[PDB]
Amino acid sequence: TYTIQLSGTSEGHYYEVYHIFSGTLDTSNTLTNIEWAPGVTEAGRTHFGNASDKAASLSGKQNDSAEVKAFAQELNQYLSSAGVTTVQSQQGTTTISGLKPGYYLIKDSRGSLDNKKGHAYTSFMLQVAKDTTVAVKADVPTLTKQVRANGSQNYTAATDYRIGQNILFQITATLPSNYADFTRYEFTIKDTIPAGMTYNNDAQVYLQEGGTEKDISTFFPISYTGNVITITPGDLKYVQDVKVSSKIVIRYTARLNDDAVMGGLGNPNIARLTYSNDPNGFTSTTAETPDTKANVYTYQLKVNKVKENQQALAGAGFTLYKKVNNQYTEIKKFEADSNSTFDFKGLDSGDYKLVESTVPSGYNAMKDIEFTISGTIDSTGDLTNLTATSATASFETDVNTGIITLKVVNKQGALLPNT
Amino acid sequence: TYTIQLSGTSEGHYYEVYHIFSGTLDTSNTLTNIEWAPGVTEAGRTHFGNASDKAASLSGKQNDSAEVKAFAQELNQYLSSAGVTTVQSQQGTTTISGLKPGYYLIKDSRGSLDNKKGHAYTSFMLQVAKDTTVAVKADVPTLTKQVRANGSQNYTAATDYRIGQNILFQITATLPSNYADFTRYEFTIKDTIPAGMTYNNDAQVYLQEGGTEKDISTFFPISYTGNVITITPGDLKYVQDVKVSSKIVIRYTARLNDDAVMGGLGNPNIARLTYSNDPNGFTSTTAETPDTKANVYTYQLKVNKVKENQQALAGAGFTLYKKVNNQYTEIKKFEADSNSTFDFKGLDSGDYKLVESTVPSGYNAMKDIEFTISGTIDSTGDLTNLTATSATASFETDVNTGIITLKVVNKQGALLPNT
Ligand SMILES: [Cl-]
Ligand code: NA
Ligand code: NA
Ligand code: NA
Ligand code: NA
Ligand code: NA
Ligand code: NA
Repeated sequence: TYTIQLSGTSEGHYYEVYHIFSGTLDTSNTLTNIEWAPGVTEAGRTHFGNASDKAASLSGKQNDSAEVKAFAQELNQYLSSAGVTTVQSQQGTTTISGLKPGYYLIKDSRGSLDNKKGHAYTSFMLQVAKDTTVAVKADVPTLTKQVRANGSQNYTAATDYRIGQNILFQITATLPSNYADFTRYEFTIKDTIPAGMTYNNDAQVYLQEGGTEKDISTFFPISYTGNVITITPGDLKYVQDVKVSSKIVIRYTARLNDDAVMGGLGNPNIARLTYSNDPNGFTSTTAETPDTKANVYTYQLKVNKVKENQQALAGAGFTLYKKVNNQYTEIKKFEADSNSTFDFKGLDSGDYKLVESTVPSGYNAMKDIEFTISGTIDSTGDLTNLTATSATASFETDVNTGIITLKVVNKQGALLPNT
Repeated sequence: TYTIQLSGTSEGHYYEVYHIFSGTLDTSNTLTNIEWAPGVTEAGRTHFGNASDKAASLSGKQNDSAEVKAFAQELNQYLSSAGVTTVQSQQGTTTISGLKPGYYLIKDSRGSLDNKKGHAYTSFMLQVAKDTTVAVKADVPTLTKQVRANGSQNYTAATDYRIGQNILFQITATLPSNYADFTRYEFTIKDTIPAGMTYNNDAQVYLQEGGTEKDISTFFPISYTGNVITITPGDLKYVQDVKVSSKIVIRYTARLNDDAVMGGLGNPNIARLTYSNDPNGFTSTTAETPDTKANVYTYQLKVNKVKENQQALAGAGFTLYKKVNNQYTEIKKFEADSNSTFDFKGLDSGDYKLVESTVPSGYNAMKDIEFTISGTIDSTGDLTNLTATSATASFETDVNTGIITLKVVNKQGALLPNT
């Protein structure tokens, strides 16, 4: 008995091995005394005619020959569980022991990958039973979503922006190594925008070959409903320029809006790819890729205006400036009234100046506060830390609310005695 | 030498005591051998004539008579600091020592009260120097502002409401004990509405004579510009029904809006009254009362949807109900998509139910959470504490941000084996 090692497998699959021909494998390594084995039905035997004559017409044909592919495809409709072995797939290499000599058809068990994500059916594989290693004829496309980092031109899992700033997003689809074995290729990217973000209706689709992009947008009508971007050409084979080494790249912009989440779990957009997962014949099963997720955080500065007894002081106004290329630019002003709490929603990492642009009557002007907001965003895309620092002042921060608190204590002017 | 005690005083004043007549006070309470003292100028002495004969025309006249009033008024243009004693006012009773016998005019020092709030100039007082107590002829109006409490129907310095709920406010003006001593009485209430509150343009003005109210709105044209309600009749004497014992009452509603401050210093409104502060002749000076403040706080529930590894779970939706009349009523619903953070803005103290009205695919429904929000607002009107409790769940709260956090951990369903 013989042992096929099936390399490049993942967990998740039940691989079925059908005994097509029995025979004796001689000192020569040809197969002799060939008969139909229990893995083919009587109907199939009758259809294909004499077993040894069929083996003869296949003898010395190439491994990827049209003859072997037609046999494997045409066999499938005549298979029997009378001569089936079934194996559970290991991560890396799947070992199939105890094979009597002869010729086996290997396939994924039908339906065995429905509803499961990131998997694909193998092209039906005809293999002679030797102690051999062969690569499984199965691949899956992949989907990566990233956000262009704050002023870095670099794509990342997550970053921080300010509300109203346009943000560039990128989704990259790779194609499976057996792309050519499909006659039709269903391709649908759905990208869910969070309530905290507004899409700019500007998605474009690019074919990326080695280092060169080509706008293929005209093939992909794009719809936006329910905060869901759908991108699909119906059949990706409509795009004839597409090779197996091609990337499909989607780019669009979105911007944080007033409903943005502060700190915490941020404002995530989640994409998945629905793809043709069965290269065998006239089929229209699909799987989805596992989710791919990008994230944009934003923070809030809460300024509290009080006097030395810590109760509220009305009548202050504040202007906040951000350093944009060493040029403090005004981003938010509050005019003065009864309010003592100033909530600057939608700040990112950067250098800020707070100016008390209106002083309550009877009180000294606060000195300007130059401060720095630093969100820690790891490669996962978790906001793990939020800090605000100033030479001149002291902040509270809570990463989970995204709130930076500054309590501004107002000192009374002097009521000076007169000799 | 004699000591007048001047009762009903506050700190802040410099009372000037002008020696008008010198003479001898006998065992009997009569003044004899009357001469002009140094407190009167030679121009006055000429105008009023013989001192003893002027004293004689005033002899026996009533304490509140027209003749004494007119003398005190016409004296004022002829005063000299050659015969002036000046005394700083104590809280309650101001002692004025070392008075040589005779007749004194007592007044607030000219301009003495112009930068100070909550004070009023006394009627010129003519007084015979005895060892006696006389009440100062000065009072001030008061202005009190309060808010009708959450479902309590009585008024208080501060309470909590939900965003969009109409809130009843009340401003009460008392008039000074010497209201009738004014010929004209400027009366202007300014009420500053915070950014986070919206005025319903429904202020009405009521006269209160004990426990009976009368709509006097028609006399008070009201304006609202800059989030400031201005209520003024120009002259309160135009409202002839208004007596010294009357209360003027302003009532209006406002509601919290989307810009509401959460927890912390809350959403205060500040009112002050501008009033005629000098009963002495043809004058148009005013003082403002000290600021009076009411406050409405509101809170925010933040629900984080996660799975057992504490990473965000997309695709949940939540409905929040408040118990209004032993009747859970829907106040806010979020639909499902990529968001994992549910910010329920604008909640008050009360009984709530959080229902996971949409369950992420492959996770068990959260069981409903009945919970209680309780903001502690003390007699001052400080939000000192904020708590959320449930038999079924645990919350985080921060009184400063007004944020109540619930982390909802989703458990996966069972992927059941099939024989
Ligand atoms: Cl007073
Ligand atoms: Na496979
Ligand atoms: Na595929
Ligand atoms: Na006269
Ligand atoms: Na208010
Ligand atoms: Na108000
Ligand atoms: Na007054």
